[PDB]
Amino acid sequence: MWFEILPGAVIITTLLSVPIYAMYGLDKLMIGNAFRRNMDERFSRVMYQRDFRLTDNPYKMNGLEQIPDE
Amino acid sequence: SLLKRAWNEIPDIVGGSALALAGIVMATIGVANYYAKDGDNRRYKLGYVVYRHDDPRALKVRNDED
Amino acid sequence: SLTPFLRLPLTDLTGCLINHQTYDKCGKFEMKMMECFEAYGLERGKRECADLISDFQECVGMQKQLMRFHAMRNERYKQWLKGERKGQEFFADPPRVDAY
Amino acid sequence: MFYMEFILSLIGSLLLIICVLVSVAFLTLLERKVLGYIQIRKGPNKVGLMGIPQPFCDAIKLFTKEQTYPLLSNYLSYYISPIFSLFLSLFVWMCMPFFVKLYSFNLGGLFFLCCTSLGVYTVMVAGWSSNSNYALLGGLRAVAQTISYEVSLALILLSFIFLIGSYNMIYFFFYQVYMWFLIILFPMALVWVSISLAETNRTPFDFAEGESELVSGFNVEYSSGGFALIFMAEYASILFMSMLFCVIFLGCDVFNLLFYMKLTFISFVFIWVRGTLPRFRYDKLMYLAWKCFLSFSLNYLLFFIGFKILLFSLL
Amino acid sequence: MFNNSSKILFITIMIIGTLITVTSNSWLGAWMGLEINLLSFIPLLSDNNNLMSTEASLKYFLTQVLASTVLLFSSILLMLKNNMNNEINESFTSMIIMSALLLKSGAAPFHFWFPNMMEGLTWMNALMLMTWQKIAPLMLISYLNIKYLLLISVILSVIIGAIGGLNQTSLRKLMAFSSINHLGWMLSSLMISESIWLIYFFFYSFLSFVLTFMFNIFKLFHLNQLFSWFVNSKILKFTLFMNFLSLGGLPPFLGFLPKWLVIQQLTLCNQYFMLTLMMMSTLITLFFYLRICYSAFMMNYFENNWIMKMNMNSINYNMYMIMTFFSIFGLFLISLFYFMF
Amino acid sequence: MIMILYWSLPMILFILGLFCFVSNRKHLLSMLLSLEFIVLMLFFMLFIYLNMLNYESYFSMMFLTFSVCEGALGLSILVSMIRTHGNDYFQSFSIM
Amino acid sequence: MIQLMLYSLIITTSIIFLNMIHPLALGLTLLIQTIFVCLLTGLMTKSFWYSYILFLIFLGGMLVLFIYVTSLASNEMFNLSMKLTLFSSLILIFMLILSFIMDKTSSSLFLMNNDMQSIINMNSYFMENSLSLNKLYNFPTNFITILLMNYLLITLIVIVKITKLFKGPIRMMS
Amino acid sequence: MFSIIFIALLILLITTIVMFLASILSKKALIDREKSSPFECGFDPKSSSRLPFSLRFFLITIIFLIFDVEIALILPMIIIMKYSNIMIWTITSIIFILILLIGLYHEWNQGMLNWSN
Amino acid sequence: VITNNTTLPEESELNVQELNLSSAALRAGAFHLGKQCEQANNEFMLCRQELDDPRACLAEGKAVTSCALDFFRKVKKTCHEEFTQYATCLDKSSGTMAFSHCRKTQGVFDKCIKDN
Ligand SMILES: COC1=C(OC)C(=O)C(C/C=C(\C)CC/C=C(\C)CC/C=C(\C)CC/C=C(\C)CC/C=C(/C)CC/C=C(\C)CC/C=C(\C)CC/C=C(\C)CC/C=C(\C)CCC=C(C)C)=C(C)C1=O
Ligand SMILES: CCCCCCCCCCCCCCCCCC(=O)OC[C@H](COP(=O)(O)OCCN)OC(=O)CCCCCCCCCCCCCCCCC
Ligand SMILES: CCCCCCCCCC(=O)OC[C@H](COP(=O)(O)OCCC(C)C)OC(=O)CCCCCCC
Ligand SMILES: CCCCCCCCCCCC
Repeated sequence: MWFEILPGAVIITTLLSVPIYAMYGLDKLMIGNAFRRNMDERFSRVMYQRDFRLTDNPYKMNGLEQIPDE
Repeated sequence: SLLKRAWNEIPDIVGGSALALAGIVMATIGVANYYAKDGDNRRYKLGYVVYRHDDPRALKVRNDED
Repeated sequence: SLTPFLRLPLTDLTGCLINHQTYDKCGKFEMKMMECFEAYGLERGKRECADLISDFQECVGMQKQLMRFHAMRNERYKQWLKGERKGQEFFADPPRVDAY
Repeated sequence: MFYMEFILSLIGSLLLIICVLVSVAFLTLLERKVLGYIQIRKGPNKVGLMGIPQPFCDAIKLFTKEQTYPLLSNYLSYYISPIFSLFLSLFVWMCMPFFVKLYSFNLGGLFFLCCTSLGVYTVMVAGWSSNSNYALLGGLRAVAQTISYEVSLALILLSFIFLIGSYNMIYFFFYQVYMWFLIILFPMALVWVSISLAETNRTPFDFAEGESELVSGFNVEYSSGGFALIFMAEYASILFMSMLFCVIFLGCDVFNLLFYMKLTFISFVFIWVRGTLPRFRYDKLMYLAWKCFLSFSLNYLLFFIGFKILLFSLL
Repeated sequence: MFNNSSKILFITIMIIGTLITVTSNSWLGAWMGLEINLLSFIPLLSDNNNLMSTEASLKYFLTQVLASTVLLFSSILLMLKNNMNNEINESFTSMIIMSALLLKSGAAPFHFWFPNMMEGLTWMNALMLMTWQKIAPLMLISYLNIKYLLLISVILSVIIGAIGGLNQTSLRKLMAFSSINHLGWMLSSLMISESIWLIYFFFYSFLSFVLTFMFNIFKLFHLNQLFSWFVNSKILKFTLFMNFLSLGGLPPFLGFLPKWLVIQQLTLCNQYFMLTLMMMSTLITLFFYLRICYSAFMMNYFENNWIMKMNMNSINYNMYMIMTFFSIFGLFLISLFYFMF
Repeated sequence: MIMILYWSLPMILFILGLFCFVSNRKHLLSMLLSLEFIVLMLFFMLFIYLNMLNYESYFSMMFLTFSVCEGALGLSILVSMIRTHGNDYFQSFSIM
Repeated sequence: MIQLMLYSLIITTSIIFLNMIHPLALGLTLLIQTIFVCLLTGLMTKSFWYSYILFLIFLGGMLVLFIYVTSLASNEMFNLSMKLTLFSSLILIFMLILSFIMDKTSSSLFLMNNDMQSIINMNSYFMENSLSLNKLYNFPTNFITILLMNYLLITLIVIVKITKLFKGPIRMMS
Repeated sequence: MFSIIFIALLILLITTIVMFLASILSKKALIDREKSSPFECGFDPKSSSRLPFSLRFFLITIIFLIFDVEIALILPMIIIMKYSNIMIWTITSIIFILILLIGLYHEWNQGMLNWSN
Repeated sequence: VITNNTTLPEESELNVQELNLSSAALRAGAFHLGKQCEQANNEFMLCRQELDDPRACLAEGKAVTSCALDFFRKVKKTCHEEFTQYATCLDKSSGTMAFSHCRKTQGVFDKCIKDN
């Protein structure tokens, strides 16, 4: 009886779960980071300018191997 | 007399008036608690502020514990 | 600034409406102009504060700076139309985005 | 800005649009199944396997039936209004708080209010341009409805914003890490449920499309595609305010499947109110959203102003 | 004012908005004060039992809203070019500010709304329109040092407000055209001395405020209503009609004094030609003042027979006769005054 | 040139709005809509002035409030036309 | 490029607005005009607040004006003209061509955005609409806000006085 | 905001393609004389819907416009609490909401929130 | 504006080695950096406030960059892999790189700093 409501609801539960989780794959295919950089604050935008100035990929991180030995 | 008529016909207005009076009392308590201590001199300051030792704003700087 | 005619307590709210004192780069210049506008007056300040008025005017209005920039931009396109400036080297090297 | 971003923002927005449209279709299926089960009867069961391809039956038929070319109407304004209704009802869904950076909506409440005001503009344009008396009456009922609920919807939103301190809805997630806001805001859980039904033109406030007071409301001259885009616009608005009930009152997390289970539950609540309560009059709607909801919103705004000053001194 | 306390509230917000306008050290504060004054003066001047009062309110609304939007436009342009609140050298945006102020004040050639709207009013709202609503645009004209545009406005106002008042036999439009003619004397004093303008405005508002009370109490909306107006002694009507010779500038009445101080301050400041142009203007104003004065100077009239007793308010007629004494024998207070030194 | 390249456009659009306000139209509500358009262009010019200055854009809401109260005054005048006339024709009103 | 496109669209919609007799044509034209004006105003400020505020204002205003359209001048004829369509299309394509062949550094606005401000500005690193809207609630200009509350109350009293509710509903030939 | 413009144009484009696909795949039957007529519940109309409509809530609409521009001045003070004087902020905020309550309760007392009738 | 009368530092002065670390690498170990560069940062920002001239405090900027470089050399010599893991966790864990999203690798990095 009442369980037949659950077909037709889980599809609303699954498909609306699609456009988040798919980007949690679709960033990792090409960005390499699952979270692309947020631009709410001015300082995060300025440091994003700094990353995109240092490398063409702002999500590629410059570690301590960049620093020369002295 | 008029409180029973207002509490019978428009009870949401009476409940909202009680909530607004409680909010006015809590605003008075919050302002008095803010200005009882040194509320204008906040512990964490926005921006990067540096004071010299001879500055009059230097001795007002708090030294509390986080 | 203007003057209050037949000034009352009602001008105290109005007087602080628009001014450059609130976190602006120009306001100190404006303050200096207001200083002689308190000293010389509104009428002697039009003649004896010609240096302080013009500095504030091309500081917040940016008239001379923008005329300079539009003369720098028009001369480059004029040299490109006349043929002195090559199309490959038409623009100079760009600044870093971390600059300014 | 990095090139890949633009591409992934476009891809995520298009995937969101497609998933909201298919979820609108299955929301029609969900309403037609549980709304039957609100009564004794069943939902759609015969077509397809167990009624699952029934919205596909409803979409194949409405995309093939004859387009109405009405006589006394302004057809050049009658053809364009359901397109703009679906456009704003899908354009409002870009305001969704993603934990990835879909769009950096710092002013999401103002964007929501702008698209909320624009959807009823499409409704009242479609009501006038049909050149029918029932269509004009449904359009004027929609205008009276939005004039009733608009300032009430704004002030109630401000009270929630005060608990946040910012207009960014992802900041709803950090302030709900210990508990949901249904504990604090239960009277505006009722009030925001009342407003959200007036936002989506749903029962008890269904004066823009009345089946007994008027004849189909402003949809009386719309058929075979215009009615389809109007209907998907209405149900995408229902999905959006179900999502906003889950954002403000419940957990704002999006990496849990419990959020989408809660969104399906709030959509079931939206069907559930329609299947229980009778419709109002819009006289009583205007006397409700101006003398009760607005007064309670201002009063509890005063309560939150005092509580936020009390909390700020303690921090 | 009459029949409601909300009209007293509207008068209070009227005074508040006008005093916000004239005290502003920025054009934006003056503009928002004009918005407050317009908000206050729309509900007075509106009456649903009068079909023409709503049309007069609409004419006032359209004229003031057009003039306030041009005033804000040229104010924003003045802030855009010369970034302070004023201008060092005079330019065209100061002329646009002055023109938008002249549309508010009602001076020629932007005068056309003013007597066409005054037919729809009562007398008290007419007195509020042509006295207090000329405080805020005329005091804002004082900040602008423009001579040719103000001189053109002065010449056009004194020519038109004298010539135009000859045709109308209705007292409201005639008194509106008189207020246009007295506006030119105010604007001529505005570029020599602000104090002399204040004195001419105060005495003009005094003579307006005593001539309104004779028309408000007895409801004299036409010229032949003066001839049919019943008085219990014809010497009383002879004395009450001397205020028109006062407003015409005839000595030894009180209204010779503000015109005389304007003429003295104009000749000290070496203006002679436009002063002579304003001599020929005020003869025509005195000429259409004398058609009112026909109703009391012949001492005996073929009057209507049915009316036998005249009726008046207590406090209004008590306050009227204080000022009628000072509008006739007001030159004996020439020694008391100390503003003019 | 500098006045031509910057902010010369909303002067032209304000002049076009003023010509739309004073054009011979049959109804008063078209003049109310032209008033809304000149509010929009005054907002544009005031917004240019308040955005040359850094943190003085708070004034831009006050102009909105005085303009909305102007529009409410015009709408209430349009209601008060129905109390005396049966119409909003500008030809139907008294020319004197 | 987008700013010059908004310039061209605002010019074309202003030509359309000056030529429309019917109130609903004026309403739709000022709808797209306030959309384009809201986007253009946003370009000038560091934050996007006042565009949103102006959009709520100009959608709360014309919502009422349509009810007065349906109550007064509900029946009026639309007249499409080929001359206006050809003029608007030719001027629009001409200004898109002229904006494409223009240097966009010279035609850009000199007003400073949130990223046009320099890094050394510590006031730019705060929350984006804090210091702009601060002076509404600060000590020198709270009294202007007080005056605006009282002004809106007086406005409402004026509206109640000159729209008498007890005289009946309003329509044509009432 | 430039991305929001492009995605709004894309949503408008997609909805126009959807409506044109609904129009193309629709059944194309010949237009009858009385098929196109307005419905009016199955009978002749006697009046067009362009006839003037009576407005019984004009005061409520103008009060809505006044209250909406009052909404436009409340929305700042979420941000302004952390950056201003607390005393001045509370005097302005409680005085704002109390003046709105005086105005709304006064018009409730007069009955001006009831429809004209 | 800049004219010929105003002096400017030469190109040989501004050609020193600069910190070219990314945002996640700067945010990782940010609290340990300022405990070592408290004197240079405060002096440079104090003289940048009042002097308000980029030509002034150039040597203070050199001292700030030299202190940051010396701290990053000291991090690089001892347990570079723990700093790499912390910077990778802070990059990949959230959009805004909040320290609250992963604290285990922060504890491991602080344990290595306290042990070294
Ligand atoms: C006593 O006197 C009386 C009489 O005398 C005796 C009478 O006789 C009568 C008359 C009465 C009768 C004759 C009978 C009684 C009447 C009733 C009982 C009626 C009451 C019952 C109801 C109203 C039904 C209950 C209500 C329900 C179930 C609500 C739902 C109802 C609907 C109609 C909704 C269905 C509509 C739909 C689904 C619209 C279709 C649109 C879509 C499906 C679009 C969605 C699209 C998708 C899902 C996919 C699209 C995807 C796209 C475009 C993108 C995809 C792209 C990809 C690339 C994949 C009366 C009243 C009377 O009193
Ligand atoms: C925010 C406010 C914004 C406001 C401005 C908005 C402007 C938007 C653009 C407006 C453009 C207007 C162009 C109008 C052209 C048609 C004019 C018209 O009226 O056509 C009439 C026609 C039939 O109507 P008729 O017979 O006149 O009946 C009325 C009788 N009362 O009507 C019709 O046939 C209906 C229209 C059918 C159009 C079909 C087009 C052909 C197909 C295109 C390609 C589709 C491809 C789909 C698949 C794609 C796959 C990738
Ligand atoms: C056809 C247009 C329908 C009306 C759209 C109205 C949108 C809200 C009003 C507004 O000005 O919003 C400002 C907002 C400002 O952006 P936000 O501040 O919302 O977000 C920043 C933006 C990438 C950080 C989130 O802009 C828009 O909403 C874009 C509108 C695009 C219109 C395209 C067609 C011209
Ligand atoms: C109605 C006013 C509410 C806010 C009151 C603020 C001041 C409280 C007392 C402070 C004493 C120092």
